[PDB]
Amino acid sequence: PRYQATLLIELKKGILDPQGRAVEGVLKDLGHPVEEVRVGKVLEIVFPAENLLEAEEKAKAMGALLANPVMEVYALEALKELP
Amino acid sequence: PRYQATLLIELKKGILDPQGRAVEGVLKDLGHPVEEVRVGKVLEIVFPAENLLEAEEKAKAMGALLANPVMEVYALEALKELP
Repeated sequence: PRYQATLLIELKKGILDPQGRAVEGVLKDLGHPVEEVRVGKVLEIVFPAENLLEAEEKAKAMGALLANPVMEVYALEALKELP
Repeated sequence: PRYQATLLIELKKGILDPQGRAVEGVLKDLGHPVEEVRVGKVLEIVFPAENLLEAEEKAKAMGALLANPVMEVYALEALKELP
C-alpha cells in the first residue's frame, strides 16, 4: 500500500532560531501578541510499504537522516495509509 | 491562559517544490526511494488567549496571516493549553 508520513524537524532548546525570532516580529506588528515562535521543517513524504509496521519503520528511518544531531530532533507527527 | 499551536504552512498542490524534488532524488540515491516529498515549514507558537475557543480562533488567524493566500495553505495540526 501507499503511505504518507508527516515529519517535523525542529530545533532543540537553546539553539538559535532567527527565522522564528522574525515571525515573532511579524505577528507582533500585526497586533498578535506571541510569547514564542519556533520554526522547524515539515516534510510530507508519500512512499510504499508492505504494511503499517514497515511504514512506521521507514518513516522514522528517514526522519533520522533529516535531523542534524546537534541542532535538531525529528518527530513522526502523522502516518496514514493512502486510499 | 497560555497555549501552543502547531501550525503547518505548506505549498498548494501544483506549486513547484524544488527542495522537495531535491530530497526525493537524494533519498533515492541513499536507497530510500519514495513517491513524493513536499517540504513545508512548521511553526510552534506559544501565545495567550481568553479560552480554548478563542485560542483556536487566534491560531487559525495567524496561519491565515502567515501563509501566502495564493500559493500556500495552513493547517492547525495541534493546539494545547500550557501551564
